Amino acid sequence: KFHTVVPSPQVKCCGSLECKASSKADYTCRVFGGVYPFMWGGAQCFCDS
Amino acid sequence: NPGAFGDIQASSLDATDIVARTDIRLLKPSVKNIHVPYTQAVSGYEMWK
Amino acid sequence: TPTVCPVPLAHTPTVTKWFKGITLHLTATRPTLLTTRKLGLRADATAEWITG
Amino acid sequence: NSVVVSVLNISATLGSQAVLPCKSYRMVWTQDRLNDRQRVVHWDVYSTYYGDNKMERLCDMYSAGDQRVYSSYNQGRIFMPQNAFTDGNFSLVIKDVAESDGGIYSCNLHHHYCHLYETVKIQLDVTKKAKAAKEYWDGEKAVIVALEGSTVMLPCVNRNQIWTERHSEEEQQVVHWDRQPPGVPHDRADRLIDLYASGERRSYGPLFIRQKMNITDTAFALGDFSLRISELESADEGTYSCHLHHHYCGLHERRIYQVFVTEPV
Amino acid sequence: ATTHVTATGSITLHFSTSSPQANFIVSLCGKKTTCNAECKPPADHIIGE
Repeated sequence: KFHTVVPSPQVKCCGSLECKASSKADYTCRVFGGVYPFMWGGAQCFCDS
Repeated sequence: NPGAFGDIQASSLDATDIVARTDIRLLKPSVKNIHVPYTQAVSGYEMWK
Repeated sequence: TPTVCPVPLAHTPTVTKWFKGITLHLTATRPTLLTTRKLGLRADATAEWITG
Repeated sequence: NSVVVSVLNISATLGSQAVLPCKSYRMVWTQDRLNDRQRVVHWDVYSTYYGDNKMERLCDMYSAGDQRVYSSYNQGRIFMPQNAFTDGNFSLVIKDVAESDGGIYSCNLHHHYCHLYETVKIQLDVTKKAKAAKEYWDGEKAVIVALEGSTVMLPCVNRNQIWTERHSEEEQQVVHWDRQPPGVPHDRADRLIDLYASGERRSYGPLFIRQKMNITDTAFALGDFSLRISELESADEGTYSCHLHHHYCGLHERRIYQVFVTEPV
Repeated sequence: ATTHVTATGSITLHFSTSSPQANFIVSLCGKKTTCNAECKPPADHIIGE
C-alpha cells in the first residue's frame, strides 16, 4: 500500500511560471492561472486575478 | 496498470529509485482557500487483498 | 428555504476500445448511480447502482 | 471599526428640542417577513450597430439559482462558469463574434437586501484583419478588438467579500445612540439607547428622558434613527454618537454630533 | 465556402463524406469539375463529434 504526496503548492503572484517534471515515481505536475488564493491569514498575495 | 496487483513496483524495499503509474489527475482550484484537489484510483494492493 | 449545497465529483472513468461497443473500467469508493440511454428511436434506458 | 460619516456641531438650546438626523434609507430594513436573501448579476450589451440602439441583457446569474439565457442563441455562445459565482469572476465568453455583435458591454450587480449595486463598462470591436486586433485600457473603459468569429473574453471581477458567498447567520443590525456625559471627550459615551433589527429596543438611563428622546417607532424599519431630544437639560449636555453596523452587509458607520446645551437668548 | 483566387494558384480543401467511394463533382467559383478517389476506414471507431 502506497501514499500520495501532497506537497506545498507553488504560487507566483501576478506573474507567470512553467511546469517542471520530477524524477519521483508516478509524478504529476500542472499549472493553473486565475487562482483564487485565500487562507486564515487572508488573500496570500494581491493582484486582480 | 492502475487498479491491479503490483501497481507499485520497486527493486528493493528501501530503493530510492521507483517506477509506478496509477492515473493521477490534478483538479483546478475551485474554492476560496488554497487547496490541491487530487483524484486517483484506489490502491491495487488492498484490491488484490 | 432553497440554498446552494455542495456535491462530490466522482473519479471520472476510463474509456476503453471495443468494436461496435465500449468497455468502461468504473472506479468508485461509495455507492453511486450510473445510467445511459441510446440516442435513437429506442430509448434503451439503463440504470444501475455501483458500490465499488 | 466604524468610519465617521460626518461631524457636525449642534447648538442645542436649553428647554427647546434638538434633532440629530443620523439616518439612511439605504439602511432601511425589509418589512416583509421574507427578507431578501438573494443577489443577482447580469451582462447587458448596448450595441449602437442596431438601428433600435437599445440595451439588451445577454444573461443573468441568480444566487443559489440556475443559469438562464434570455434568448435562444446565447446558450453555448455565452459561458458563465457556475463555480465562478464563488470566485466572483463574473466574466463573459463569446465563441464567435459578428459585425453586429460588437458594441458596448456592461456587467451589473444588484442586491435588494443590502440595496447595493454596481456597474462596470467595457467596449468590444471586431475587425476583418487581426493586425489591429489588440485590447487597450482607457481608464474609464476597456476596448477589445478581435477577428470575426474568434473566441473572446470580457472580464468582470469585483473581488469583494459581500459579493462572494458567506452564509453567515443574520446578526441584527446594531444601532447605538450613546451620549458623552457633560465635560467628557468623545469615544467615552454610555449607551443611551440600543436598537436591533428585530425591532426590540433597549433603554438606558431614566425612562422620562427616553420618552422625551423621541425616536420614531419604525426607526428599525425605516432606518430613521435620528434622535429628537426634547426638554433639553444640562445633564444632556455632551457629544452624541450614532453607531450603525450591519454584519450581513458588513456596513459599519458612525455619526458624531457636538451637542452642547445653550441657554435661550 | 470561399477562398482567394490567383492567376495560376492551387489551394487545398477539407471535407467529409459518408461513403468510401469518394467520387463526385465539385465546383470552384462558377465552374464544375469531376474528382474521384477511394477512402479507408479509420483506426479509431468511437467518437461523439
